[PDB]
Amino acid sequence: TVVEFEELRKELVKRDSGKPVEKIKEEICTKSPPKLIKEIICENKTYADVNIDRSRGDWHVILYLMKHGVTDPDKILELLPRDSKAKENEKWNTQKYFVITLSKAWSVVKKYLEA
DNA sequence: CTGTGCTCA
Repeated sequence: TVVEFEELRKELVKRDSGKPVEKIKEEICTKSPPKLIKEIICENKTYADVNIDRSRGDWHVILYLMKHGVTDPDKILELLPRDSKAKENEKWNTQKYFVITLSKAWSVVKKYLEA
């Protein structure tokens, strides 16, 4: 388990553009992104304004941000979402969930790059 | 130290 996590850690750092997420957010918001991505990231609203499940709200945007052809764990955390389960800081569950979203999202994105 | 999934069924 932990050995395979370190191998994916080097695969995720390889996919990093080296740029801060605040620039990637503008490169996506200027391209009229999908309705869910546009109203949550490209607008001042949040998951509370669309009443979407917080578990899915994080997962839907993490899939699309990584599908942009670039990935890095720090992008998801520096996006500073207001209702994400990765930032509740109430317990260690936020750290275990943060690895789950990046692990499963990259499995799908890598499958779409390896074709 | 303790869960959390995809678009389109």
